[PDB]
Amino acid sequence: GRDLIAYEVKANQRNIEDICICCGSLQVHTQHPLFEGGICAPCKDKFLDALFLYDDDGYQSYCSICCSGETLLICGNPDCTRCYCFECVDSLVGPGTSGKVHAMSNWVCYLCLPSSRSGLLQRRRKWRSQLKAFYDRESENPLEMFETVPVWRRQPVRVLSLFEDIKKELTSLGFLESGSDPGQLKHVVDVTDTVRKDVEEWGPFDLVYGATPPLGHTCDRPPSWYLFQFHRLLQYARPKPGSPGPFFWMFVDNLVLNKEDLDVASRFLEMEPVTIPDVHGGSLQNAVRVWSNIPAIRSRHWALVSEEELSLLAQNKQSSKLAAKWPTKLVKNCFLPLREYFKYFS
Amino acid sequence: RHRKVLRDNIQGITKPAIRRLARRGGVKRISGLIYEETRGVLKVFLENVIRDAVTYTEHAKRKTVTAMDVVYALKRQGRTLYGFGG
Amino acid sequence: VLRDNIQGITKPAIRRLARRGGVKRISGLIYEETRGVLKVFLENVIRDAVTYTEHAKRKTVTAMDVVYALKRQGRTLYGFGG
Amino acid sequence: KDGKKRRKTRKESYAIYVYKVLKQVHPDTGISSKAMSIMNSFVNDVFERIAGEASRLAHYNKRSTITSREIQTAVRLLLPGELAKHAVSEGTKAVTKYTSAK
Amino acid sequence: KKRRKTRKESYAIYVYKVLKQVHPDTGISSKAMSIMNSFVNDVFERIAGEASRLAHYNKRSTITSREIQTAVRLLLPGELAKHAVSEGTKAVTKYTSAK
Amino acid sequence: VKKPHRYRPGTVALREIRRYQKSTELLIRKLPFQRLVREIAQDFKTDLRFQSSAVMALQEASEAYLVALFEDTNLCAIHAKRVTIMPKDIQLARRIRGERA
Amino acid sequence: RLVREIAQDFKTDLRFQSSAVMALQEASEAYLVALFEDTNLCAIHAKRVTIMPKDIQLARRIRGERA
Amino acid sequence: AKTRSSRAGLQFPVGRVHRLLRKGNYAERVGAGAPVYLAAVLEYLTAEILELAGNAARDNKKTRIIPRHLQLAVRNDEELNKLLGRVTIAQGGVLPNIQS
Amino acid sequence: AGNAARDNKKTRIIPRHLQLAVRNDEELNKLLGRVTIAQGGVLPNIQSVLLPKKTESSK
Ligand SMILES: [Zn+2]
Ligand SMILES: [Zn+2]
Ligand SMILES: [Zn+2]
Repeated sequence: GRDLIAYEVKANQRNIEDICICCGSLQVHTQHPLFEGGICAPCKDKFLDALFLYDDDGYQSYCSICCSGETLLICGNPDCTRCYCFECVDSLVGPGTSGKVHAMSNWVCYLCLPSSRSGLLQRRRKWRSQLKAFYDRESENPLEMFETVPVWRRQPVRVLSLFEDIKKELTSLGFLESGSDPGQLKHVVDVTDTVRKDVEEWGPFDLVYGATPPLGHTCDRPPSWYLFQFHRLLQYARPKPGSPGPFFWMFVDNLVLNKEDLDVASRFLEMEPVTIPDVHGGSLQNAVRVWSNIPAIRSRHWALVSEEELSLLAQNKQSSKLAAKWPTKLVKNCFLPLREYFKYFS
Repeated sequence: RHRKVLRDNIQGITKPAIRRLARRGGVKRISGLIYEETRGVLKVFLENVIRDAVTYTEHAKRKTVTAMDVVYALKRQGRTLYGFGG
Repeated sequence: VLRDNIQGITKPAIRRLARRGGVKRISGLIYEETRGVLKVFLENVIRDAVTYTEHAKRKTVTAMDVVYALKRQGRTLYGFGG
Repeated sequence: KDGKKRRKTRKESYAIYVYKVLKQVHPDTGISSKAMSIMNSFVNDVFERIAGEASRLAHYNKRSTITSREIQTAVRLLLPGELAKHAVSEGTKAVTKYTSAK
Repeated sequence: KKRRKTRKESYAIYVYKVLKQVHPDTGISSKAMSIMNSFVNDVFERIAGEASRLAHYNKRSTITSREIQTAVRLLLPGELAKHAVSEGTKAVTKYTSAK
Repeated sequence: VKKPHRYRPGTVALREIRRYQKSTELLIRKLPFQRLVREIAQDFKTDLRFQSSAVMALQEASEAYLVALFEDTNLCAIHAKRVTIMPKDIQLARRIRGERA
Repeated sequence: RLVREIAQDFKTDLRFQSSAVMALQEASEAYLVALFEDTNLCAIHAKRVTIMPKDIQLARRIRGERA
Repeated sequence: AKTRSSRAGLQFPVGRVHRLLRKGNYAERVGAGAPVYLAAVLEYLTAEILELAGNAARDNKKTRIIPRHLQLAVRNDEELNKLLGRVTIAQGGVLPNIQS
Repeated sequence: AGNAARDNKKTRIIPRHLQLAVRNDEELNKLLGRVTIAQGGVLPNIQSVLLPKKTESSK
């Protein structure tokens, strides 16, 4: 029943809030976070879970609006991460349009277009605060929620990379502009003599990234040092309390800190880590723990990944240390939800 | 286009199927975590054999996987199968 | 004299090979067992290695006959054939 | 009479020969087509094994001729135990019969 | 010495030049050189025998770069096969349209 | 009431072991195994097409492989003074075979 | 002397090369080290650390070499 | 017209083995005695398995050899099990062997 | 092998370096699984159950 929900509004003169736009159902628990309308309880529960879940293959593992698995299309403008199913587009705006949308990779999505009224879609003003209230009512966990940054009121990202360079990554990920060096990323190898005055002189920061050494133990400095300095300069770079400004952070560990240091890092960053496994080439390859406040980053950990297998991989990697590249590609993906917060360079 | 992506067919390998394959294997008592591990090992085995057989189909300039390409894919992996043409 | 060359494989030789294999502790019945298995592993090679020497109409078993007898059993050995 | 309706390439086999050998060792026992396909695949498999082993035995000695001696050494390598010790006697008896049948 | 004249071929003078292109100062022993020679002969006979089977399967009495391509896609595991097929295709395309 | 006859956990088990060792039919259901083969084939090539004999050959080879694997798994279970197979036994069997690669 | 005594049975009055006997010793020691690796895994699996002939028989029975 | 099969007292075709040696790109030349010797070896290896399969059929009170009879014929003999150790026979099952 | 030689402070590849080069890589170990390299040895890899517990009781 997907061609009926486009009939209940036009003919019966009913409120969009009184029909579940996901699976076509007539029962409505709450109001939909992104757009005006109602959502049945199972679809509501699953929709929240889908946002948390992170997929390597596409921006969204399951569909945004109705939470379907297949029929995934990509957003035209590369500065947007939204993905919708074919059945939502057909059901709401009209049949035979989903194919047209999927046919090009440069088709401007619903949020990038100047007018957000397509025919059966309504946008929300200052939606992120309402979205935080949505998480507050049922998500049972108040995950770190910074106001969303509009495209019209967008700022150049100011990046502070500590102990590890990400300019290649962010450039590949479209966070840093190539060809022009205004200096929107400062790589700082040594930070022992950094002071609040220095950070204030360096210009205000919006994203501060840090990461542990690669598996070949390049430097002879204890790995907790990277965490503790990352925390310090992080606190320095946080905006003045009582200011509507985004501040994101991410500390990444390639299994170089033991359980003692792991609990210490988890306590200071006030959350449990995120273990990410890499594509199996027969058994298991490598894995990485990540702390961050970036949306849909905590749910990235996969329950299948065991501790003992991880310990064995760590001890086979530490002692062998064949490859010694920082896994930039492993931690490259995790910034993908941040795309809607800063400007993208194609 | 006109091809629905088949999914969750690893659960088509049911619990009594792995039970009967353990009865033929001589196993008297099976633990509860056997079934996920057995699905995973059967999935990796089919990945290896179909990875060979689709490449045999690729070089033959066809779009149909034959029984002879399955026998070649298994005889390459040192598991010679009889009854389908060597 | 012509029977105790299987005991020419000594207890410290099997001790050193099991230390290389990462074995922490060895029981007293390992040494009778391994001398059996190694002996079988020589026969299955030498039965082949003499046979190539039969077909070449030679009397010397060369390194190439050993490399071919191991390659036949899926134990391809490197660094003895040019 | 009807003839040549559907042109199909005659796939060779060993089915009538395995049938002859089975009637020589068991004068009343039949065999299914599935087991006949298994025996056909067995004869193809062991043919490829002994021919490939004889090809390696020919290439190792820098000779470009496969005679009965290369097949004999391939049989002595591939067949374990008494199988080689009887198959070499059967093959040598057959070659002795074939050479002096004129 | 006219009766003492038998030159066995190898791959020493080539693996030495590939080593000097990869590591311009690292050397190699003669035992490791014989191991690299046996490795080149092993992988050569693997890809040649596999391509010969892949020609005989399709009733073709000719080996071209396509049989060697699918033999590399069968014998080499994982990304190693993809990089070897990329390098082989690039070298064949450079070879055909050269001087 | 002691009317409904119930067996021991070591009677019907051995009875079905003797039943399914003397049988030659396929034990995995044909259509879910066929859907699994098609799903695994969709990652390598799109728009494939299987002969029925090819799927039957895959099913014969996969069931024979799993029966041999459960025989080595049963030996690994008995060696640890147990009659219960566990994923440790399957991992040990595929480690000693040399299939952790 | 072990290789010569084992070779006495298949043919009388062999000759060996030094490289052939060294190749046999390289392959035989590598085979035994891999065998004691699987033997040690079989010993660890039975909650022990000491290897036993049961472990060597189990490793060779899972390798499919009991013939 | 006397065929080479009955000239050597064999049953397997000498000519078909001869042209399959010449077709398979094994060597440049193929000897005259080699297909005779190989047909004799294949005939002995066929006759032994058909003898054991006929004995397994007679034990099962059947006059047709099913693939279960070839399975029991190959797996019970230890030299044929060593020959076909890495070979799966379809429609075969396994041996009724229960651990003590 | 040049990386394994540079780790071992040597400017000449010995068969130990080829052994460590092939066996540490997973795709080369899959390629050369049933292959013995002469004068190689094995990987220095000790299991985590045969070591004595070098830990301290928290209580
Ligand atoms: Zn719904
Ligand atoms: Zn967009
Ligand atoms: Zn949707």
